Amino acid sequence: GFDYDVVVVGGGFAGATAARECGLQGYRTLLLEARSRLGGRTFTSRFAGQEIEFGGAWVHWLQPHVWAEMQRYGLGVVEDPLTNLDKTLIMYNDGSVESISPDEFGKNIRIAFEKLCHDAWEVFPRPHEPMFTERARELDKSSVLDRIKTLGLSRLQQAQINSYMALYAGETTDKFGLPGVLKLFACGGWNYDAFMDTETHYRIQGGTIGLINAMLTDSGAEVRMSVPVTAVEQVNGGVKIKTDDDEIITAGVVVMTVPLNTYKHIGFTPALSKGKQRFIKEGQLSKGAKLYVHVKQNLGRVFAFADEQQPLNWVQTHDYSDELGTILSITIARKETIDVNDRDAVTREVQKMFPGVEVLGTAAYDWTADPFSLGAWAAYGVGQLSRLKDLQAAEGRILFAGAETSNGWHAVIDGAVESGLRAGREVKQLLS
Ligand SMILES: Cc1cc2nc3c(=O)[nH]c(=O)nc-3n(C[C@H](O)[C@H](O)[C@H](O)COP(=O)(O)OP(=O)(O)OC[C@H]3O[C@@H](n4cnc5c(N)ncnc54)[C@H](O)[C@@H]3O)c2cc1C
Ligand SMILES: CN1CCC[C@H]1c1cccnc1
Repeated sequence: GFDYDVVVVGGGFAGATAARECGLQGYRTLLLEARSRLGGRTFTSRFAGQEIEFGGAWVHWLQPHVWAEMQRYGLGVVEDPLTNLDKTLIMYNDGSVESISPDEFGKNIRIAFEKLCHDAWEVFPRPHEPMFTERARELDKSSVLDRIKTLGLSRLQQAQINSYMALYAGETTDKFGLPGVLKLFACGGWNYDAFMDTETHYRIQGGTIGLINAMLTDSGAEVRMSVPVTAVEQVNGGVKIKTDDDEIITAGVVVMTVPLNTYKHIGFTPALSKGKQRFIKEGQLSKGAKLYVHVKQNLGRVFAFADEQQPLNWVQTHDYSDELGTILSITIARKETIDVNDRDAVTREVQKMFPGVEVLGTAAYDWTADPFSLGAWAAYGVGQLSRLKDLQAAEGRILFAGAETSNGWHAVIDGAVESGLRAGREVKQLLS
């Protein structure tokens, strides 16, 4: 008799949902978390006196799985105001910064987006079966820049949507797969307004950590923190999991939910399938990071795009007041473009967009540097989505979940919740 029935690896949303599924089944469930905190690529902290989100935290009811979880646990929405900006700006790869006044900005970006996903519906009638139509399979041969070039856009709108998709790719759009973007838009209802409503509009009452804690308290599982898994060995119709302090924990099955980019630091015995190995060594493309700045001046509601060779690719105002000053929430698609390491560099680069600003405070998360994320959100490279199956397939008594392994909203929390549900299904399968 092994130590536990099931061992979940990773205290993210995927792992939390899997642990809940298997605990409600009455299995002896243990969850191991490398970091000293739960939530994984979601993390609520505080800066300059207020609550902030260094990772994922915005959800929507058009996302079925996490919304069902919120319903089950009674978690309401918290709406961030995103109405009538005071200044919308677009910075180009050459450093040019032009202030467009909102409505024109918004409608030209709508044009660029809709023409980018012109064939979304036909290519993806079933967003949850990404490669149902094989025309999506053939489009996975293409980049998103490949179609951006063939859509004949404005220079303004080309810059807009290319910075958008560089954010979504955590990379340069030349490496960004096309079918992933099209499928994500499909899941959103093939509609620009509805899909955009699921961007940075609604957060979870009590926070992503609130939902994580609800799921974990419910599951009844044992949660160990600051316990990294370094190796897994399938033996004896079960599995042995090795921690970084060389302790062995036996289980009937293990559900791996740690990000793809980190699989390279876990040794599997015997070796995983060849497609799984290829995926593990490729990983995914996103190299983003989160950054909050706080400057003396009040700049009101503000939004700003920046294309892929500028650093502060996504910028919006978190809060504003004549006395407090201004707080800038910012997402960077690639950490090699700006090192939030440097308050000098952050001040320089934000002054390039809001000339004459006094930087009071800085707070940053470099997800690319974190050993247990080695990247940000899921972002498929060219040709990856079409073989997603290899990453999903269970290998013996080893089950694989995680946002990157989901079929629907792969680039956000919902993908992780769906991963966990599927993992629980497979666990029930192999333990009944
Ligand atoms: C800046 C940013 C903004 C985002 N915005 C949103 C958003 O607004 N809305 C949204 O829905 N999603 C958003 N996303 C996506 C989102 O936060 C993630 O997709 C989601 O958390 C995926 O969860 P996961 O379980 O699949 O993986 P993770 O949450 O990363 O879970 C992996 C866990 O495994 C652990 N781990 C790794 N290696 C080991 C090991 N060897 N042993 C033990 N444990 C290990 C890690 O510590 C981590 O806790 C955002 C992400 C980022 C980074
Ligand atoms: C949650 N999204 C998934 C793709 C990129 C990420 C995102 C969206 C908006 C602002 N910052 C990050």
